[PDB]
Amino acid sequence: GLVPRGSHMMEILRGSPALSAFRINKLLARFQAANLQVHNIYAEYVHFADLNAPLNDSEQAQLTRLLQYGPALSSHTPAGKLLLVTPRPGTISPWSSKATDIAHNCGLQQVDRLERGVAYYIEASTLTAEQWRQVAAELHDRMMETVFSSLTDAEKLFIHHQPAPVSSVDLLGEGRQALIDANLRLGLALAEDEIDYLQEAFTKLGRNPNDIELYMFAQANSEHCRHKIFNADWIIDGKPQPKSLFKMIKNTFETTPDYVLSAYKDNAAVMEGSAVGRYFADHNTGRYDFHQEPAHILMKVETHNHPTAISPWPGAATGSGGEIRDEGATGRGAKPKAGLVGFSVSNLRIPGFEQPWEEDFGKPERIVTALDIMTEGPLGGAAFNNEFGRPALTGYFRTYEEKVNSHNGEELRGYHKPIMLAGGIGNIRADHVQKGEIVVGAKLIVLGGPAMNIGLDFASVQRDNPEMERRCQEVIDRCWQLGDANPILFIHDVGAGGLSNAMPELVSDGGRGGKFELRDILSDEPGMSPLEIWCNESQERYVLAVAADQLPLFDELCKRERAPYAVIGDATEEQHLSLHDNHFDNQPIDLPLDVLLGKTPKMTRDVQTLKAKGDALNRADITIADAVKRVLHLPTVAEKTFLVTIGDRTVTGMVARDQMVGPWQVPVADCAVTTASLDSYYGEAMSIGERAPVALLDFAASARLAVGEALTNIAATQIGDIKRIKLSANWMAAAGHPGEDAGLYDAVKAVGEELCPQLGLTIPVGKDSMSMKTRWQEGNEQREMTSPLSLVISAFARVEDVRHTLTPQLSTEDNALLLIDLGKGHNALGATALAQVYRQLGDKPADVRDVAQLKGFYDAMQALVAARKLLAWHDRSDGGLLVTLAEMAFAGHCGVQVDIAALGDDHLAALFNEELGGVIQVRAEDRDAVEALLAQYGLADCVHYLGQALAGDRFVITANDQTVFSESRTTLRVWWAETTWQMQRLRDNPQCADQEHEAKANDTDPGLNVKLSFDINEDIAAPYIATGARPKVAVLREQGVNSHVEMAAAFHRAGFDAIDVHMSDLLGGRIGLGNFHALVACGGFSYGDVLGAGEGWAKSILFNHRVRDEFETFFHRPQTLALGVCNGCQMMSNLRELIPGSELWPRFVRNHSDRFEARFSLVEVTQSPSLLLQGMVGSQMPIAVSHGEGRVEVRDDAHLAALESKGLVALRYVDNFGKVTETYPANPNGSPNGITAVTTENGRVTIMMPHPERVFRTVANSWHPENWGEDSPWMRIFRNARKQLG
Ligand SMILES: Nc1ncnc2c1ncn2[C@@H]1O[C@H](COP(=O)(O)OP(=O)(O)O)[C@@H](O)[C@H]1O
Ligand SMILES: [Mg+2]
Ligand SMILES: [Mg+2]
Ligand SMILES: [Mg+2]
Repeated sequence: GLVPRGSHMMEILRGSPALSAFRINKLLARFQAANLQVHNIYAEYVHFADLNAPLNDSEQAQLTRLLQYGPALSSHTPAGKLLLVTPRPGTISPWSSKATDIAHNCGLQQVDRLERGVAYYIEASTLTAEQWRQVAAELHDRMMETVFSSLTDAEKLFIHHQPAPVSSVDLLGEGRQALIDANLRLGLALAEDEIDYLQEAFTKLGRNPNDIELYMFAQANSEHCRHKIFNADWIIDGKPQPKSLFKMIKNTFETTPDYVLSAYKDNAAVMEGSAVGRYFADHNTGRYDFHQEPAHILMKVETHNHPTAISPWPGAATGSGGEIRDEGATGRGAKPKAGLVGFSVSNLRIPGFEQPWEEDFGKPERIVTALDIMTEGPLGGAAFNNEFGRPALTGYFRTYEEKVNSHNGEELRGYHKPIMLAGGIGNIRADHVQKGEIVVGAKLIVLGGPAMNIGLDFASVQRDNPEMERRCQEVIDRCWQLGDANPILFIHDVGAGGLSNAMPELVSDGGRGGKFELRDILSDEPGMSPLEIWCNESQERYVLAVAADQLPLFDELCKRERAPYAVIGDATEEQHLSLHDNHFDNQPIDLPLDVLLGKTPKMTRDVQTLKAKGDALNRADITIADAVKRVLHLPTVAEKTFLVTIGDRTVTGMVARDQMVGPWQVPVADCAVTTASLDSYYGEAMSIGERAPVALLDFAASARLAVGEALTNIAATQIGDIKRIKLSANWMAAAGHPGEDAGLYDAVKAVGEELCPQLGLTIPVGKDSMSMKTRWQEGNEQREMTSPLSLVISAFARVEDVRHTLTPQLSTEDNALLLIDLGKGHNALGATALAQVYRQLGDKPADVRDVAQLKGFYDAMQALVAARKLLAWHDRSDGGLLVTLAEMAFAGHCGVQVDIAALGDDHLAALFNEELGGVIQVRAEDRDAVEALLAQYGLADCVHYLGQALAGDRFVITANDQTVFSESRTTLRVWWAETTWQMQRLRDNPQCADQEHEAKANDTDPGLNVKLSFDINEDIAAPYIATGARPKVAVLREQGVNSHVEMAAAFHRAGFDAIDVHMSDLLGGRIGLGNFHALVACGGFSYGDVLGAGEGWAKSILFNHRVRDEFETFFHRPQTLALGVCNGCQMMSNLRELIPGSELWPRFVRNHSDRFEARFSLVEVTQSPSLLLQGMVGSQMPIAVSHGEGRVEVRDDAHLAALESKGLVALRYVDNFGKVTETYPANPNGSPNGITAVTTENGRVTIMMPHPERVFRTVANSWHPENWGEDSPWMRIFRNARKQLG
């Protein structure tokens, strides 16, 4: 391709088949059911290259080779109608940014931009023009993509547009009527008092406002930005209120300032951590050292509700992406550690799996369904968390949509506009918690990706480029790692409002002003107006202030990490903001700072209280037996595997407690626990409390239950003082809707003035979304879908001992199951899982019955966690005591024999109430002392003995001589799994979804088990470490690598001197491989896996003659070792032509499941010449798996038979039974003969997909036997490396 494109050339290069077997079969099945007779369909990826200069033969062959990737699926000769799906014109895709990155790092600077599209070849025959639009409609996303009829039509994606001029609003010429026209035209949605201020301010300044100044003002004075509702004065029932909603949340800090370092001063909150060894690479030596200093914990939770309703993937991705920015931009620089994902939607209504409570109430044409949000949403959120490298450790998922009789009578209550919750923790240094002072003349920089026209359904469609944020994070990292030499004076994140809010906020919080230059900002689309360059909500951008003489240091750091930066302005003494344009010689902005932060009348909400009545439960169709079946089928209660395994849970190697529990990997962990470092047992803990449907009956109860559930979910961890637990209050409501407003005040008062100050719980952070409703026309009537007052409390805490955390995993040993019913026998059935499941709302809901007992409960729980008196713990949340005992039996793979006689005469209420508390398991001999301890905290009238956990499959609930409920634990396990099975069927490979489900039906599954061939505690590297001689290992990384710090910590424990070797360090000629005898290619998402996972990394070595030679000399040397875990396994398997004895090596392509697999799979060490696996052969241990492209692919059977004969296989996936299996998920990728590790003939180079570096510590394993020391068996790989070098 060299078809006419201005001064540039557009090149058409073919690619591999885009869709695999089942995807094509699903498309054909989707066409049939729409009366579109399509015989066959074939999809093919096709690349488009915009070249600025010419391309020679060597360079042409190099471009063709970069674009050869993915699964080697059989290609078809194009036949039928061509339908090309490319992104919408004027839009650059995340693929395009990352693929072009590779071209530039491979020496092909002639390439301006690289875009991909999917060519569909439809053999349908005889379809009217209408039916063709229907076919095209099913092949693209109307919000992001467009359909073309020719491959040459893709020229529209690269059009050069002339920079648009600044428009002026003629206030001085047309009057106030010019601002009324601008408020309508530009879409500023300002109030009357706001337009009044804008009239006066510009009459004072005596000039016409530019469209840019007006748009900036709108973004700065929107309700969300200024937090109008939260700062507003209130009048409840004709009675004026003393405090505001924000001031009531601040009361929790005034009554409990304990352990808080920063609150309401940043875009996150900081609390006290522990003095642990912070591990990183020294700025001078390049060596990774342990820095013994206080590692303080930071936290923040965000929402991105409306964007998720329009486009799920971007809404969820940028939701976690903006939150990751809030964390990194805390103080003078911080580092994100772990994260939490949350969701609330309407009824799923899965085709062929409709539930008895689900009814179609319609939905706006403009928004997407609850099911589409649950397919594409979790994937987008996980895509960011996976590609950036932060583990998604805990969370919630709730479904609600019903014609309920609430506060405003009978109406539809649900979430058509969902709650997309994204949050997490991070670590920060003590001298970086506080924001530094901005000096006059401080250079104001924009760290991050080149802007595009994103924030202006269409304008609600976002963009996620997570590798860009990794690079940005690595710059923030090198900065706080410099100690007191940290260049960053002040750092703020970019988000709502774009640069128009971020910059005037950076200087304002510093007390300074600022002079900018529009042409110094990095732009990816030239045609933008000054309005668009400054007000666009483009992602992965940060704003920062750095001293003038610290600029050469910032440049050196950014270029080495490949993170784009641009100095756009200077900080000024005078409180004034100004933007300059060098292209037009004018000044787009010229305003005093107060003119922007300009106030008008403070909001006053004079509201009335409304209260629901709601009748008692109609128990006609309710039988305890059907109630159990119906409850376990409610998405809120049901297994959450489809939300857990799609997101990384093992990165940083600091993960102690992930969602998956026990040998059976059941996702029932109540909270998430991470270790503070890689050298301690101190840590962080995360939990979520939320009970939104209760706000339909009692507003104050739902709020209190959210604080209560967060506390009960956190209770199994060794925290100590309750004042150590810090809360985050995210409020979701529909402000204006009858009764919600007055009910928001009572809910904020209930937690802010009453419950939290009484327990000692601080709320140092929060956020608000105040328009949770959707309106549309159904027939001729208007329908509304209003959300309940949804409070999502996220509890954060410092851990004293990571090892002492309890899980729902029951022990079959002599035991006693004791229930702590904090509900005091109230047994409330209103607004429960049971009620919803039977299309009802109920009578009276659950609540914190006694404040002193909820505190007493926690203190008692802590007393038992420290004294090691508990065997297991699980709290009562959704679906009551039944679901708690069921989920405990699922995790323990055992039986339960309980008696609920002393729990009232109402058995349905005793089993299904969502009151606080739960079930603790103790040793039989310890029953008396534990009851006595629980009595010391005044909980004797709450503690009821239930029964015991028995070995078996029987789940029995009795009441004296009578049998209340008896069923097979496996039947309940499978029923509870049915929702995730169905979600994986429509999203992943149905073959894989079915195999995962059908393995749960086998009660004979022994779970993950261990077989060891060597001594796990024998440190064979000890005589070597004792000499003091520490050999150096090149811990290799490319832009987008995240699993390198723990890889360095693994070799360090073995006795190595781990050094940070970036690819830029080799390409820039700073570091050479000659001084090394050991190299390790690390894991991550280099280039966001674009152009094939690990292919861009390998080709930047291969095409660069100097670096290519540097690597070949390394592998060809007699005494060198090399490791390639994940990503780096994919990189090294693409470097075959450089490594000796790697002729028979396979490739690692997309998983058979077509999904990212974050598993804890069981492998076995097979006989291979591998020098890193010596002494380990025959062993069977669980390993950390986190990959989406790890399937071993051979060219034919000759390649596989030859690989097996040469004996190059090191690790194979085995099921829990012990045999080599190709069944999912025991084998997560679908690799032939279970391969995930191969080696060379000499055995010096070994590549593997699993992560031994993320699990080198026993506490870092999701499951491990209760006798294992500090080291896991995987610590031997690194020690074998030390003994081999001598
Ligand atoms: N959206 C999500 N993303 C990741 N994990 C989730 C999500 N939703 C739920 N989980 C996990 O599934 C498990 C059970 O969830 P759930 O029963 O709703 O929590 P709870 O224990 O408070 O009742 C937990 O381990 C939780 O962290
Ligand atoms: Mg919950
Ligand atoms: Mg729970
Ligand atoms: Mg639950």
